[PDB]
Amino acid sequence: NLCPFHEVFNATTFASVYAWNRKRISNCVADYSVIYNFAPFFAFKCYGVSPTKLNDLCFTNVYADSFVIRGNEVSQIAPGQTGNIADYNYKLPDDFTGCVIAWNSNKLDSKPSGNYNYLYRFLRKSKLKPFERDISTEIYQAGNKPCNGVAGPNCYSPLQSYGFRPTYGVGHQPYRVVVLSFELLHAPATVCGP
Amino acid sequence: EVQVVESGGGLIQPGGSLRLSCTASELIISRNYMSWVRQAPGKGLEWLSVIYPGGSSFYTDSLKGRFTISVDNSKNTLYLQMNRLGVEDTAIYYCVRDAPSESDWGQGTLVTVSS
Amino acid sequence: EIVLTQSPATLSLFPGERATLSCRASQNIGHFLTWYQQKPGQAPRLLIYDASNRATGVPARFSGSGSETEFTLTISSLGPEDFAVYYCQERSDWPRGTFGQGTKVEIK
Repeated sequence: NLCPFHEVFNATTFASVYAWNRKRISNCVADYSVIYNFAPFFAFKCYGVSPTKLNDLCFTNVYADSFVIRGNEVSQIAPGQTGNIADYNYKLPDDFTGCVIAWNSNKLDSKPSGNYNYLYRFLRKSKLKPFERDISTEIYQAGNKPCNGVAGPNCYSPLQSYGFRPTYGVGHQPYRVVVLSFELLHAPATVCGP
Repeated sequence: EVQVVESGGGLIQPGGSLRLSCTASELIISRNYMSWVRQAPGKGLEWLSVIYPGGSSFYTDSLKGRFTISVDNSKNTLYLQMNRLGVEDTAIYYCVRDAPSESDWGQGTLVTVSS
Repeated sequence: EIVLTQSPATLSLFPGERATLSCRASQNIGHFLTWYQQKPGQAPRLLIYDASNRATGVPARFSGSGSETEFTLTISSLGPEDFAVYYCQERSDWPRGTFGQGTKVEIK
């Protein structure tokens, strides 16, 4: 049974970056050339691994981390980067091993009058740990006074909506991003390229 | 209005260094987006630097390598270390908290780089 | 680098007149643009965020419009306090961004 990569890439709807959905791939022969053959996946940045050699290595599990972000914030998705998404939504470790695959999705994700179904976290006490998810929608405290978990001055909802519109610039159009996160821990692997 | 007060601005010789200070009464500086913006006399505003709640900070290319931004969690202050100040740096430097629905500026402190 | 050309340099309206302030961007930045009010000798004050949304405490007379490369601040009626400088700042990397040269609201 072949692996579901193309199901992840062509999923009809992607998850919000703050609640970044994770799909786990295991016990399958993962052909990476075929996804690399789909050049319309414009961004193919890879770190801590050789993208070509993925077809030769084995891994215990591969996580298909899928979400949507603005085009300009795509730069924040990389090792050692900082900013809105890299801190409060999806922090990649500075020693990250894997690949990020991002492509413009304005043709489908963007809607007239904005697409607000995609949301991102921007307020938090500290940086997210690598691969940390935080769905907590509680009112974030930004001052001395506790504000009873109800929105008001100096205490805000930590999530904001992108509102993607079709006509925005390339740097601000939605970019569907799927991030391959790898695993190998003291046991025989399950996923192998060859 | 939430009040933030700047301090530490004054006369300085060319080529010197300076540290501006900014304090917050109501809000917590460590838990907010804080930026420094200067307004040279009779000239437009120029955003200098920002520090995020998580400690991430950014600078303009015109100021990279000269200005540095830092915070104090216990005292609840924001600091801007300035190095190699020229005459053109003469400006009122503001401390501002930026939020999607709010922007709380202080009242600025003058920096005079002159002989 | 994104450069914003505010116009007119000076907007000499009589009090109570509607004030329209143009701010044009050299790049398509979407609606990520912010407008700041600034009384003389005082720190700026946020009016509009994302070019359309009025900030808290700002009177309803203020309103924003335009997108992408042509943005316009609209004051339905200039009050005496409204006679001040106004800056447009892009927010492509919020809260970062460059400012416009500003527009002065004074008649004589």
